[PDB]
Amino acid sequence: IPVTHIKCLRINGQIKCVKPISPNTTPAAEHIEHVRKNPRRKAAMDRAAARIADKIALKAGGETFVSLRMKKGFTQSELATAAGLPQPYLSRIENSKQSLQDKTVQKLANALGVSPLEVRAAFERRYEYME
Amino acid sequence: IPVTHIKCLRINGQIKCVKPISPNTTPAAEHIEHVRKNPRRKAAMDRAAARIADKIALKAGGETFVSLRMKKGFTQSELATAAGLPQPYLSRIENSKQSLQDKTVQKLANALGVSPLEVRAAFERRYEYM
Ligand SMILES: NC(=O)C[C@H](N)C(=O)O
Ligand SMILES: NC(=O)C[C@H](N)C(=O)O
Ligand SMILES: [Cl-]
Ligand SMILES: [Cl-]
Ligand SMILES: [Cl-]
Ligand SMILES: [Cl-]
Ligand SMILES: [Cl-]
Ligand SMILES: [Cl-]
Ligand SMILES: [Cl-]
Repeated sequence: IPVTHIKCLRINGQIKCVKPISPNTTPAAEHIEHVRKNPRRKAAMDRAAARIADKIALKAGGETFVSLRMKKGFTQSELATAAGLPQPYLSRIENSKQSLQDKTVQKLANALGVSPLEVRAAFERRYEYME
Repeated sequence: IPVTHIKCLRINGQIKCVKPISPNTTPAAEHIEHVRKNPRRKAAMDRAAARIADKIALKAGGETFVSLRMKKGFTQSELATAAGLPQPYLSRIENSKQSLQDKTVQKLANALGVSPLEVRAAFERRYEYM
């Protein structure tokens, strides 16, 4: 039953203790990136993503955040890059997160070229409402 | 400015409101999987992963959780499948999370075939002690 002291970053009303190590370029990521560099390959993938996004929308109640990302032809990696976000954080936005800050909605809206309302409406499909 | 009521799942002292839909196959995931189905390709990638894992360990103080995963030749997808975990949760384990439940450490230790201590020591490299 021990105690140990760790250095943490306090940056404007927010504590950051965890330092996730950041080597963006991993072989699997590197691979898909090279595959998508061919426009003919990219399209083939895109059409598959769209078809799968339909199955997601129907299954889930309507357009989800992932669903929408897929129909616009963005891999999670591509969208993360387009929207000035880290991919881990984007993964959380697609799967785990309960809300989005306004600034993020806008970054994402711009990246995908759709309205804030669209982004927000998609995000909110992870819930089950009742009226 | 109204109020909208949402249905949430309460399951043994834990609330689950968010439903992240799960059809497990996307084209990018599908692609790498097929690429890794060739053992000759898998190896080429594995050797690259290991080399990159070295740069990670040196940069970061020692073996990190990602580092370790890479040296054993597991893509995040592969390790998530091997350890009976969801890949979103695994991504959070590698990047965001502050601790691991004992049950998880064990699931992971088994998947990678290393000790709990190794898993734990790796995870703890995301901090700066003194
Ligand atoms: N999250 C962090 O990076 C905190 C760390 N102690 C630092 O050097 O800033
Ligand atoms: N997220 C889940 O696992 C289920 C969801 N909480 C529901 O509405 O039942
Ligand atoms: Cl693109
Ligand atoms: Cl989260
Ligand atoms: Cl809006
Ligand atoms: Cl009601
Ligand atoms: Cl009900
Ligand atoms: Cl994809
Ligand atoms: Cl990898």
